[PDB]
Amino acid sequence: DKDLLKGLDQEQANEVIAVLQMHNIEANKIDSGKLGYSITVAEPDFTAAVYWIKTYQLPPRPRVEIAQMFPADSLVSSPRAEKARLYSAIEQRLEQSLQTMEGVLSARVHISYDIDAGENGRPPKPVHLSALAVYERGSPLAHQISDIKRFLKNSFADVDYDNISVVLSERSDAQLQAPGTPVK
Amino acid sequence: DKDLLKGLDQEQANEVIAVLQMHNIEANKIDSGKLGYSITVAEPDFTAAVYWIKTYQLPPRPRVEIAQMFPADSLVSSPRAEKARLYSAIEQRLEQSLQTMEGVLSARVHISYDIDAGENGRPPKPVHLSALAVYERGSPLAHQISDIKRFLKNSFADVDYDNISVVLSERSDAQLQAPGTPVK
Amino acid sequence: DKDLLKGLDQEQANEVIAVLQMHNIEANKIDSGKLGYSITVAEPDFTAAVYWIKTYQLPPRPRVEIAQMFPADSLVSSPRAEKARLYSAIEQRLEQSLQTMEGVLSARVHISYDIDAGENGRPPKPVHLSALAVYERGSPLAHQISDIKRFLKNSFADVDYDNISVVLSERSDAQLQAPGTPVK
Amino acid sequence: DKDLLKGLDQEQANEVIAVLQMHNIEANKIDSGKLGYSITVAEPDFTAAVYWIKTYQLPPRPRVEIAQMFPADSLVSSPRAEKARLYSAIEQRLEQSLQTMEGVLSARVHISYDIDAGENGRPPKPVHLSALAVYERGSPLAHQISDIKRFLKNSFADVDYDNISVVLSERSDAQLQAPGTPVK
Amino acid sequence: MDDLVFAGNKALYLVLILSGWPTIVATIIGLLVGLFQTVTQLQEQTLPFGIKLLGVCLCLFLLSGWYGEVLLSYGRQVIFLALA
Amino acid sequence: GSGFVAKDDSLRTFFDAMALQLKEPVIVSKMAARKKITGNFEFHDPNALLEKLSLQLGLIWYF
Amino acid sequence: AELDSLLGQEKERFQVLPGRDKMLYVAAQNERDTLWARQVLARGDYDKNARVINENEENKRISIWLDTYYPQLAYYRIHFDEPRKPVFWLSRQRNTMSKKELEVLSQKLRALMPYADSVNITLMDDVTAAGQAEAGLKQQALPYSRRNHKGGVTFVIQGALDDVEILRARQFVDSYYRTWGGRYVQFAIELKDDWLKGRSFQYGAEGYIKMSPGHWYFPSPL
Amino acid sequence: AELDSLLGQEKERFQVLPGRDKMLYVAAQNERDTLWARQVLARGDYDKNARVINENEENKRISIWLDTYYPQLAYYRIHFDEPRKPVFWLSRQRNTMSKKELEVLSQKLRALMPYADSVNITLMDDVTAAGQAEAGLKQQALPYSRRNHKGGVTFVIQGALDDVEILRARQFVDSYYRTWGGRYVQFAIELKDDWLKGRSFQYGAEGYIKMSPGHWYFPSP
Amino acid sequence: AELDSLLGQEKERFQVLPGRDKMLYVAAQNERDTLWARQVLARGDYDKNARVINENEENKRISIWLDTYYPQLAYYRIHFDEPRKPVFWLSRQRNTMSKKELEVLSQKLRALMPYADSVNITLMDDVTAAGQAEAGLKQQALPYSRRNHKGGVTFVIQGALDDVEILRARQFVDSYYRTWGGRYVQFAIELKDDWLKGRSFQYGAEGYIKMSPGHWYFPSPL
Repeated sequence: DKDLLKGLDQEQANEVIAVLQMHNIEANKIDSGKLGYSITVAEPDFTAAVYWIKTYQLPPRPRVEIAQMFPADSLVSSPRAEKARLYSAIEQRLEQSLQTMEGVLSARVHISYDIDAGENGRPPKPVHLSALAVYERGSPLAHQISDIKRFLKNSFADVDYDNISVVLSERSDAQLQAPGTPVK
Repeated sequence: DKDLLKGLDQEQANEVIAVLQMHNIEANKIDSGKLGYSITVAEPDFTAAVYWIKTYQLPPRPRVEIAQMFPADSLVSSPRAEKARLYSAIEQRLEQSLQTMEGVLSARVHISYDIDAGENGRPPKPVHLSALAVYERGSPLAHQISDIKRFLKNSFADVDYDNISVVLSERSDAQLQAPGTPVK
Repeated sequence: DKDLLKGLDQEQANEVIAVLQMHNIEANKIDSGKLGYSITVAEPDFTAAVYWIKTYQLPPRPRVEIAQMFPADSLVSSPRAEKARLYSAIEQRLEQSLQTMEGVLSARVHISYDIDAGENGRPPKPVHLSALAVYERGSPLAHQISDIKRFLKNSFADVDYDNISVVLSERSDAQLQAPGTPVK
Repeated sequence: DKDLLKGLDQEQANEVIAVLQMHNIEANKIDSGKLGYSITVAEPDFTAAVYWIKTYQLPPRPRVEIAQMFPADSLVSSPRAEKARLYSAIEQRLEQSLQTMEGVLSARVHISYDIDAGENGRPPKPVHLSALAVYERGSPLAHQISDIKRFLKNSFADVDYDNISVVLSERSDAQLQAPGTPVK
Repeated sequence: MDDLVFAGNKALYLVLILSGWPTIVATIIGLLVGLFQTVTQLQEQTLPFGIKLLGVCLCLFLLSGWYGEVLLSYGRQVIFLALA
Repeated sequence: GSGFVAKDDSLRTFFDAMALQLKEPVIVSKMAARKKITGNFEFHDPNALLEKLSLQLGLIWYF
Repeated sequence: AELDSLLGQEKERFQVLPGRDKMLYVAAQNERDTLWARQVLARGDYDKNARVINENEENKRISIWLDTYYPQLAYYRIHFDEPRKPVFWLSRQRNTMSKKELEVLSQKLRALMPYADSVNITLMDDVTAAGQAEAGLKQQALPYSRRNHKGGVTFVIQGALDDVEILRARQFVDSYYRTWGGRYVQFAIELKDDWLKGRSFQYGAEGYIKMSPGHWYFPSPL
Repeated sequence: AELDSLLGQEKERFQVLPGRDKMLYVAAQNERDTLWARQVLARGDYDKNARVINENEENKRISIWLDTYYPQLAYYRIHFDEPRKPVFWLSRQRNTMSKKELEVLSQKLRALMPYADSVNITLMDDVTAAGQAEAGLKQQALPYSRRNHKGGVTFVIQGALDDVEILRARQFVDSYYRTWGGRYVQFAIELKDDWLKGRSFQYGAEGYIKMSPGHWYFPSP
Repeated sequence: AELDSLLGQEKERFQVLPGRDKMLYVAAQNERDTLWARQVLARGDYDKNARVINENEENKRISIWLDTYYPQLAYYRIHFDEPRKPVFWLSRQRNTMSKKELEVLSQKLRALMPYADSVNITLMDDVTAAGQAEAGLKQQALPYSRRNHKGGVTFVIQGALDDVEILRARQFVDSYYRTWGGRYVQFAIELKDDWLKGRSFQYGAEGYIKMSPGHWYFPSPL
């Protein structure tokens, strides 16, 4: 067994293993206690496993939110750093409400952030929203695009239906069988 | 057994190996504990390994974000630093959300930076976006430029379809076979 | 075996070797702990190796970025230094994003620094870019000059298609064989 | 065996040797640890080596940059010192990006320094450039002058095609054979 | 208001660095009066104020050419920021 | 042959260039000296070009 | 160990065909199963030779041979539903070879695919290929524009479309390329910013006149 | 240690052809497999002589040889789909060689390629070489401008094209250069910004552009 | 040790020619491979006498000799596609040499090159040398200006060119100079800005430049 990644954590190792098992190579997760997890593949599967590490940019970076650049435990709290912290928790709450619909597996929402719209004399502009979704297969996915547009429409001050964009897609094929040990 | 790079990082050595294995030479990744990793090659393919180090500019350097130049732990914070540490989080959150589409393997998003519009008496300029992507092969990659452009259109204040440019391509041929040891 | 360079760096020693092996003389890299590497050549190749040191100006200098002249670790910073650190972080990010296109091995992007616009009542000027690229041979590189121009165009505020200059070129012939020791 | 220089640097000692080998006299480099190097020649080659030291002004001085006259250790910074430290970093990044062209061995760029416009009430003047280059022989060096002008034209705000002057030449004949010891 | 928030930090950073140099030279020799007399004491309280005043005007006679130009530059910079 | 290349002229410096092909001096008023014109022009029939340009620009003339 | 046992537990997604040049062809059905079966032969747990084929990659392979040895040929697609007897959809109203030349073309295509037994050549019609593209583009109620010319047609869809008309145009185009291919009829989904979805009129003295399709579009003040 | 086993595990991507000058030729099909097979022969694990041929670098070598001994020739490509019998696509309406000079050319081209048994010189029409380049360019809805002249044509694509159009132009140019080559018909894509976005203008016979309420621009035709 | 084994592993990128003056010429192909075989012969690991030859250096070496012993000669290039029989391209419409004088020129050029056997002199036409340069310059859509004069033509490519018409002209001039030589026809890629940059002028036979709304200037007739 040739190691290729080590020092990972729990959420990263379950994504590198799930990526490699889709392409007929098997990995082994090893808990090193305090140092972190580790992933080992076989020697015929080592040249192919480095190619999918390079392709999929594994291990995954942590997902960034806008409320991390303006932490709550700072000294100064500017109004730009207060409206940027309010709008980030709104798009984190609308995504968790989008996952509770009937047949939705994942979703991501983006609110149009406004920065200099308040401090000038000019009034702030309208609000623009955008959302992705991954649906379970077997559902007529062309018709559920008019329920996300209805749920997202009057959850804000004033948006139009031309300013909301929903891009959704059915999930991939299920992977249920084992990869297979390399015999020689 | 001649070393050519030592003291490398974990994700740096997995890139130098994945570059050398594409050109029919085999490298060896040796750990050293606190001193980092190290890469050795064989003797008859040392000149080619030096040439492909020089050509591809290996070892890689870490990726640059705009929020590393205006750190959050500073004592003072100008409105240019707050306005650029906020554009630099939507710039790398749309990139994280472009990776969850059907077929995308990697993506990169750039936004135009406007800072001095709110300082003086000029009105603010329009926003310009640009994106790259790498799709899984077997896809109609000409019909996928209107879904990235639709998703990117109303995630900001007011952009047009003439200010978004998507340049995307399919991935390379898969490397699956082993390089092969030099017999002598 | 006479020495000609010592106290070098790991990045510098991999470039002196790649220059010497191109011109049919063989060098040996020798580690010396924390005192760096050293490069020794044979006896009859000493007269030619000093000539290519003088011609190619070896060892290389570290590559200079504009953000190194204005460190963020200072206590108070001028707006002339904050805008100069912002344009130097954009200039490195576009260069690291140009290497991810299909066929680009290396790239370098320059940008106009309009630094005296906010000091007087004159309006700010348009911005200019200039890029270089090294493409893998076997490609008709006349049509690749419009993809880089379209990618760089609406990645900024307002450029024109004649304010961008792209000078790109195919790579050199590969060096895959060993130099060869002189007989005595 | 009479010595003529001692206490030299490594980079100076390789250039004194590369000058004496061009004129058929053989020199020896002696390492003395902390005290530097030493160049010793033979007995009949002393009256000629002392002639070429005076003629070529050896040992060479370290190359001067403009960013050394205004160090960053000053607690206060005038706008003339900041605009000269900015122009002295674009002046080195452009010449490090000219050596990565096809056929260029070395280059040297000069920018016109305009300092008083950003603090007086006078409008700024145009900006002028001037470059030198040394090419590998066998090159069409008349056609290779129209892309250095194209590369340097729009890396600044507004230059004209007659405000750029390029004076380039080809490299000398190669010195490959050994000098020869003085027999008597 | 970037020039407003830059001139306010520059004004207070120039207060800390202009009023810190004669204050530390007022207490280096003030400590070299009290620590020196641990043997053959003869201590009088009003004695080191004369040497501290001579030590203040001594270092002011050195830094008089530098204290002027750090105010001449910030003075020319703060009016150029206001007018143009 | 002949011609005038105007690059953001002001309808007085443009019509004085036509004052040689037209064999008379031209007198342009003050309000008609505010409009601007640019482009390559060629003078081989100036009486028909004055009648066509005074209708595309909106002008009246009298000899 | 046979080849159909070295693959996964579900022995129904891959079909092993014995070749004629003493080889063995594995017939996957998409790009994920192609890399699933190529990793087996790449690590090398099989002593004979074996190749993995497809329906797309075996259709761009024998079109490269065909525009060198049979140029100026009009055809649509090669269908591999039964992989031992493929169907070659040839065009009817654009070729002039006789029955004797079609047997030579059906033999030289049989020699390119050694896993096949006999290639069937069926002459499909040429006006039903565009009728099935226009009736299906009118059924989803999409604003289209037909451009008939010699040797192919072209449907262009422009304008500031919404998300339903983008998902419906992508869903119909990918279901039409799988049947006919992009050799005769091509689709041109592009997003501009005008509230008129492609069409444009000019107003004078009697009403509106419909303009010809050109490159320039008028941007929308709205 | 035979040469077909010193390459990779997949014995399908290469094809070893025996030569006439006692040398083995490995026929790759792109540059990645060319550097994969040239690394084997360069590191020295093969005793006899071997070379790595390619589709392109053999097409640019007998075109260096061709314009010294046979100048003023009109040809398109050399097709290597079956490497033991290449096809030489010659022109028909632009050269007047007889049947004996085409046999001399078919023997002097065979003597340059020691792996080829014979060369199949085929003459081809010159009208369909430009008709296939125009009928494929009208299909992709691209603006163009044909420039016919003596001994080659030239298509010029201008305007402010968007991202769909600059990807449909590149896939057609790349799919046409593979078949015909850049000897007869040349494409030229240049893109520029549009002057009339928010401007009002008059088109037709007397055309002008209004750059301001008080500014006229008369473009020369 | 033989010279064929003293070079690199690839025994095809060089070529050893046994000379006539008891020497051994190595024929390289460019300047990177010239210094690879000049380092071998200069560091001294060979016993007999040897030389490294090129095509550009050997074309510039026996053109100095034709500026002394045969002045006012009209020729183009010396081709070394097979190094034992070079082909000398002489001008047909600008020479006055008979059959005997071409033979004594071949016998005097054979003695300069000891590796050759018989120099073959062929007479190239003169109107085709400028016709292939003009028909190649028109295909790349480049603006130009032809200046015919006695004993050579001149193509002038000036103006403010963009980045694609530089790359499309540098690949044609390098492909034309390699096969025809720079002796007869010469190109001038002079990239410059607009003369009379933002100045309105009145061109043609009585010209002036308007430096200002109230300033005239009367140089050469613009």
